[PDB]
Amino acid sequence: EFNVYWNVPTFMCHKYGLRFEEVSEKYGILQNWMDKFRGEEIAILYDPGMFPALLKDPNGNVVARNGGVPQLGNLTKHLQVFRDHLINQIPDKSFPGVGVIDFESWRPIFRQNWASLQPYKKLSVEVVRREHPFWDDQRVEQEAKRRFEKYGQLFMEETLKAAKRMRPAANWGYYAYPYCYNLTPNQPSAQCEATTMQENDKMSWLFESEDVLLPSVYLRWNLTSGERVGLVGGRVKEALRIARQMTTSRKKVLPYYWYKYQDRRDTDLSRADLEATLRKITDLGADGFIIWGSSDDINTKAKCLQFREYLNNELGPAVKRIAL
Repeated sequence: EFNVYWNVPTFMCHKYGLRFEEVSEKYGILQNWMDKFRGEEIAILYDPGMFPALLKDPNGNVVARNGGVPQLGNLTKHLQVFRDHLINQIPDKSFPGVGVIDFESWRPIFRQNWASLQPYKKLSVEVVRREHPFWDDQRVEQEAKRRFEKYGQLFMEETLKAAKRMRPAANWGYYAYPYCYNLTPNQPSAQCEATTMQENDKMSWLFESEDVLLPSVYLRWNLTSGERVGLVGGRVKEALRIARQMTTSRKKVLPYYWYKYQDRRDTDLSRADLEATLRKITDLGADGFIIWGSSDDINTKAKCLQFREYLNNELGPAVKRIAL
């Protein structure tokens, strides 16, 4: 069984008379009734609740939403807000579709908050130093990490249990987990970075409670063709690796696929890239995939028409010939 799901925000084009009915009527992609964004097939929640995060004004001041770092946050305040969004966002109690929480503020493993997620390591260390002026470096960092990791797990595990409590027939999963960081500066080959693999085995608390693993397999233009296939492949094997060790239930691997090159959004994926990467997903044995898109790529009549053309001349057909 191999299902493809549509999570492109084409509701943005309904005002111009384009309802994308062909997504499911001709290409067999699972689509929410009436092409609504959220429905009985899929629902994505972008930053729901009041997850602790570090934001920046245009002014330039750092705002610490609900603590900034997990260890400083109000869990119960996050969960009431989360439960009230969810009620409105997915009004149907029997929703049996794929439920996706898109939470990207920080990673739950302290080591993984590199590059732009660094402020989360700094801040965590600073809180401890203010508390304990006489502690030495090593003692401080150790305790910062301990704190961030305990409460990072707590915020993630508790939100997922709330989703499951509220909508018990959905298939919940966090967008982008598990990470692999292959073809990256940290891990510059098509293989996942080795410590990430050990960290993913240590994160059984997340993968055991989710129903679906959702690795992001967006391509980059600045990669050879082999590397583009290797980008997707390494990420899906890792999900599958994790998925076959789970023990509470079957786990579905449904990778998140985008039709634009991430480093070159004006360009849609080539037909050559569509076939090789969708064949990789399918040959690896995943349960299907999810096609996503930004509302900024179809936020005008002109763009909606152009996407529609690509849908019918490239993406749809590829999806129908390979995957279905």
